[PDB]
Parts: sequence; structure tokens; C-alpha cells
Amino acid sequence: SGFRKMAFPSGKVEGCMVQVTCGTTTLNGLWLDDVVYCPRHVICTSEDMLNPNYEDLLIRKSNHNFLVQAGNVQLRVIGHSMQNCVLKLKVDTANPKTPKYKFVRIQPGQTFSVLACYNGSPSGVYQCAMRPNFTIKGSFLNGSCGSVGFNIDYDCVSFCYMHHMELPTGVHAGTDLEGNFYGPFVDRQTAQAAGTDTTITVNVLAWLYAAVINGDRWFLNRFTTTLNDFNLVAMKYNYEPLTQDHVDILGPLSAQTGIAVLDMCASLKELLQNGMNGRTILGSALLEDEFTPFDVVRQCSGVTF
Amino acid sequence: SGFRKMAFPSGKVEGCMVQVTCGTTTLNGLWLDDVVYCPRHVICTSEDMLNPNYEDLLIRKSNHNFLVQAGNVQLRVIGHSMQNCVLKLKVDTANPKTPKYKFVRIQPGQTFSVLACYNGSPSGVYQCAMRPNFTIKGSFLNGSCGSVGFNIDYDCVSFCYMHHMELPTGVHAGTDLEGNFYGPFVDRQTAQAAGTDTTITVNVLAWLYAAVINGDRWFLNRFTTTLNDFNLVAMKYNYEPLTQDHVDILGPLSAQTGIAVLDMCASLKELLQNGMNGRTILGSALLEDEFTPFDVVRQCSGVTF
Ligand SMILES: *c1cc(-c2ncccc2C)n2ncc(C3CCCCC3)c2n1
Ligand SMILES: *c1cc(-c2ncccc2C)n2ncc(C3CCCCC3)c2n1
Repeated sequence: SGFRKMAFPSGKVEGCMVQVTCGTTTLNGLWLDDVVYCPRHVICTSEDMLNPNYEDLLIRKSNHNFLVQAGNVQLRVIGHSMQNCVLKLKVDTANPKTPKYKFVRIQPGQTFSVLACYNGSPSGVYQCAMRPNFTIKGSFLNGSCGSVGFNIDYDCVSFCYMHHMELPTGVHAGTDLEGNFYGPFVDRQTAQAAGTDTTITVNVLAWLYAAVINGDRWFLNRFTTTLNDFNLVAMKYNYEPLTQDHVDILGPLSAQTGIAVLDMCASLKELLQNGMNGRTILGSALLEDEFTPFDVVRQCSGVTF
Repeated sequence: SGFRKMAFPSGKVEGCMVQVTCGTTTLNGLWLDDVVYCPRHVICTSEDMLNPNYEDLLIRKSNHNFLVQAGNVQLRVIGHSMQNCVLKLKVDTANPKTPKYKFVRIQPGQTFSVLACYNGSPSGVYQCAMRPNFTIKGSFLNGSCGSVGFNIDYDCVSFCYMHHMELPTGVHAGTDLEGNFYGPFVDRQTAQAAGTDTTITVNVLAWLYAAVINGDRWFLNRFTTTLNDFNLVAMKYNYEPLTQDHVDILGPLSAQTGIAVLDMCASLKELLQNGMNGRTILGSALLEDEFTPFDVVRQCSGVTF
């Protein structure tokens, strides 16, 4: 039936995007109820970027220094505050398009959809994973700050990411909606080490199960392995160690296909050691780690919102 | 800055999805103004599927045999007609969420976003290409019929595809919004040959330009080629012949990067003949053909809607 990197429908989030301007800087904001959330770096200028004193810069700002526009609707700013690396602008009108929502701090390896925006307007939507080193490999240009990542559960939008910056390496960094960065990153123009990234093993296994469900079974072999033997191979190829928790999360896919999790690990061990010999799996010539076990079940079961 | 398979924001299309039921069959419909569009195969049963007589089956139906539900809003069917392979149900209420829209018949090689739906509810969004053989490699399950493909140009949605069926090969087939199938396909349960597919050469070249823009330049070599020499290699590797029209469409990317189109063709020639030697381009170990030159410019220039 096919398997695609599927994003959540973005409608509920499109209704929340606004443009925030402070002086010469314009970026995106998220309008939920009577609060607009945006990166605090909206208040810093070219001369400040290397190490802004956000407390001092914010003290020089008043409510009328923040211009918020939702499409053509001009919002009135009646309060401002900084929470970690986000600015929270209280507005005098609750967003009539506010969906049911939660703010969540996702774990590394989990996925979410990103609605990339510029000037408070949607440009596109794509699915991505929070890397183990807390970076995201997105697609973002200047002005994309304030774009958000989210997941949907029936009618509820769980916002998990707000884009802040590109690192000199071309990867992306941001915060949860309480303004806490994912990873060791700071909101200043400096070279910052992201550190060693690894492949999300439980996601690669989930994608191998998605492949079996779709008829791509060439990689199934006559071997089995142990959790400890597989983890020796995982450490060698910079893959995350597999735990019993990960095995338990793969239970539904193991049940649907009749392939024991450790048998799928022995197939993955052979692909790591021998490569793919010019073959493809679900249209890919690499081992894909951007689908969680939940993503595979949602896509293979047609879960709606 | 990264490069992702980016879909259009789906909000404008989510507001148009409805559920259409006729007897025991339920699928998706598209509600635009006072007309609901859906696959005509909504009127066929398990005993008819092999070769339905759609004219006879439709004659046995009346307006009250079609139930249309938009969320929880029950629409009143006041007219029905068949146009090619689509059914057009006239309803007594114009959709208040109707966007500015056009119906278009896309050319093979062009791309569009698909909003996959079940029971009139959105499940996900993804970008895909109309293959040269007029199939689509989507992600669709039973009940996905009536889901649509579209492109957006500022505030206008151009609908180009309505999903009808999966072929026994696992690829997907459908129609434009006037009910004409793309390709030689018919709406019946039979084995149908899609014929030889080829790789969309102009799209592979556009993606190589996107790679150069993002700093992946390892594949740039010291060779050049001619349009005729490159076409000898294209025929050998089942790639579409490149024409001057394709060279002209790549003009903006050639200008932005300073790499002449024929020089990029000589790089592509070397990748086809020598493979990628275990290297990747924009995170892929295969040559990607699902980005048009327009898609690359939109993504690299941050075009909003
Ligand atoms: C907003 C957006 C971006 C950005 N994201 C992706 C690609 C390019 C760019 C420029 N940003 N990158 C860095 C920053 C900085 C500005 C100075 C304060 C710290 C964050 C940024 N903002
Ligand atoms: C609707 C949806 C699908 C479908 N799409 C993707 C994956 C699985 C399935 C079943 N359909 N496939 C075939 C058809 C037929 C039904 C009988 C008439 C011709 C079309 C279909 N409808």
C-alpha cells in the first residue's frame, strides 16, 4: 500500500500563526488563547547577536514595541514576559481559531510535523525526528524562527518545538513551548557543538516492520540474535542501544507480522554488517530512522484526526 | 539549510473533505461550492467490482440514496450526475469554507500534495509526483478513495488528483477532478498494466541543483556533455530524454549556482555510470526525482501561501 513520510494535517496549526515584529526584526509567533509565543531573539539586533543580554534588551521594550499581526488582524499587546528563551505576549483578543492543545517536551527519537512559516504565513509541512543529539534536520531559511513542530491526537494538538536557529553546521535547534532549548544550545550567534549523533534503532526496526507489512521482505534472514549480541553491533555502527522498553514498544508490530523482535534485530545486524548490496527497502537505499513504532501503526492502520 | 519533501499546508483542503455513503460503501468526497465530487465507484458493490455497468447502477440510484456528511453537518443532495469516472452530487448548501480553486490536469513528472483521508477525516499529508507512466507511489489504505492531490498558488488551490484505486502492483491510480483517469486505467477490479516507468530527468537535475545550493557539491566533476550524448546515457538508464524546454526550465537554478545545465548533466552522467560509491546527496543514497525545478525554487526561496 505504500509508505511515505507523512505529516499531520496542518489546518489546526495554520490558524495559530501570526507575524511578530519588534524594531527591525520580524519572525513567526504562535497565538493560542490570548497569548502569542515567539523566540525571545526577536528583540536582538545585528550588534547584539554574538551574546545578547536578553534581560537588559527586554527592559528597554514596552508592550507597544511589539507589533502582532494575524493575517490582516492587528492584535493589541497588553503584557509581555520572558519565560526561558521564549517571549509571551499577552494580547487583548483570544484566538477564535485556538484548537484543543497541550505543550509537551518530546524525547529524542520521537517525531513531529513542522509547519514552516515566513512572515506569519505557511510555506509547507514536513515530518522530522528529534535527533538523539537534540538537533533537527529540517528545511528552514532566514525568517523561519517561531515556526512550530507538533503532533495531533484526534482533536488535540501537542506542540513540542519552536524553531530558533540554524547552527553553523546547517542543522536546526529550538525549544519546547516553555522556552527551554532541546540540547545544550544557546540563543546567540556562536559556533556550538551538537556532539555525536546516533541512529534511532527502535525507529529503524519499526520501519523494517512497515517494509514487511508492505511486501518488502528480502532482508528477512535465517538468523536470530540476543539483545546483548545485537547491542555489540549497535555500538560498532553508532546505533542507540536497544532496551526491553524498545522491544515492548515494538510488540504490536511483532504481533501483526509474526516476526519476533530479536529475529528483526538479526536482519538489521546483517544489513549493518553487509550493507544493502544495491537493493532498496520502501524506496530507500539507506536505513530509515524517522518513523517511530507509533508512526508505523498510525500509517498502516489509517488513524484519523 | 536543509531540504525536505515538503507538502503544501493542508488547511484549505481539510475544510472541503466530506464523507459520502451510498448503500454499504463509504468513501471521501470533496465539497466545493454546492457540489460534492467523489469516485463513481461509490455506487458499486462486491458482486459488481469486476466490471460494473456504471450507467445501469447509477440509474437505480436517487438523490436520497447518497448520504453526505461534512463533519457532523448533514448535507441535502438535490442532484446527481456522472462526469467520466466521478460522481457530482449537487447539495443545497454552498461550502462556507470553499477556498479559491481551479481544477487542473497535471502533466507526468509534476508534483502535488496528497491529503490522505478516511471517513471524510484527514489522516496525513505528503508530497508525491505523477509518474511518467501515470501512476502515483502514494500511501493509501482501503477507504482512502476520494482523497485529493493539489498544489497551492498564494490563495488558490489547484486540485489535480482524486484517488480511485490501488492496482495489484501496490501503486495508485486516479483521475483529474473532471473524472478522467490519468493513464490507461479503468475503475474496475482487474489486473491492469501500467507499463514502463522512467525516471524524471529534469527533476533529478533540479534536485542536484538543490544539493549544490545546500553545500553538497562532491558530485560536481571536470566533465561536460552534449544534450545528444547525455540522452544516449538517459535512454540506457531508463531516464526521460532531456529537451531544450527542460534546459530552459532549469535556467533559474543554473543562474543561481553558476553551473551550466550541460555541466550538471555531465555530473548526472557520471553518477548513473559509476553509482554513488556509498555516498549520499541531501541525505539520500538514490537519485531523487520527486522535486520539480519549481519545487526547488519555492523551497530555497521560502515562498508562502
Ligand atoms: C531565526 C531563524 C534562523 C534561521 N533558521 C534557519 C536557517 C537560517 C536562519 C538564519 N536563525 N538562525 C540563527 C538565528 C539567531 C539570530 C540571533 C540570535 C540567536 C538566533 C535565527 N533566527
Ligand atoms: C477505494 C480505495 C482503494 C484502495 N486504495 C489504496 C489501497 C487499497 C485500496 C483498496 N481502492 N482500491 C481499489 C478500489 C476499487 C473498488 C472497486 C471499483 C474500482 C476501484 C478502491 N476504492
